[PDB]
Amino acid sequence: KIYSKHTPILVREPEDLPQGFSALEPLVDLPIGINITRFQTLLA
Amino acid sequence: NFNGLKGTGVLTESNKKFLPFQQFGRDIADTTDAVRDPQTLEILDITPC
Repeated sequence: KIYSKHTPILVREPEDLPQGFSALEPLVDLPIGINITRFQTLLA
Repeated sequence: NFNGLKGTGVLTESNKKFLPFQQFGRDIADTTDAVRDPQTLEILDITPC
């Protein structure tokens, strides 16, 4: 599972981490079979 | 017999909206009371006799 809050139109400076609790829903569920200990998300 | 669960009751229509990764609904007493039909994907409700 990968819980993502891809929130656009943020009327605020980036600055620091956002405040307030933020509920997230899962957006992926696929049968790998093993468990993951590393990754690399390509940045374009 | 919904995909494996055996019970008894009456099935009606409910307005609860399941998340896509969920299939069963519970209550206070931790017993199932809402199921999703495997063939057609509407949400039902379970109440006893």
